[PDB]
Amino acid sequence: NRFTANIKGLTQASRNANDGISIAQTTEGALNEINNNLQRVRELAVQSANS
Amino acid sequence: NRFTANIKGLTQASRNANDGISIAQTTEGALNEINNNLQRVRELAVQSANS
Repeated sequence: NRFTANIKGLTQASRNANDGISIAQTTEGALNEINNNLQRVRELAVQSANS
Repeated sequence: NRFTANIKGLTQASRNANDGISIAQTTEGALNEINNNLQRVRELAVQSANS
């Protein structure tokens, strides 16, 4: 009985962990978009600096 | 990420620098015209000097 419980818990635990990776990837997409927007802002600031 | 930022900044920086050269050339055209006007004035002064 103990082994069955562990096996169930491990698989389910494994099944939830994939979800954590998915959440990280989702955050990364948004973060990547933010970074892209930021790169443009820095370039614009450099252009803006000239007298 | 750092390299991308530098590359963006360098290109944009390079793009603004050409503009500096353009401004120098524009000033030089005006300056050249002023110099041409001045050359005539000096010659006129020399002509004017005679008794």
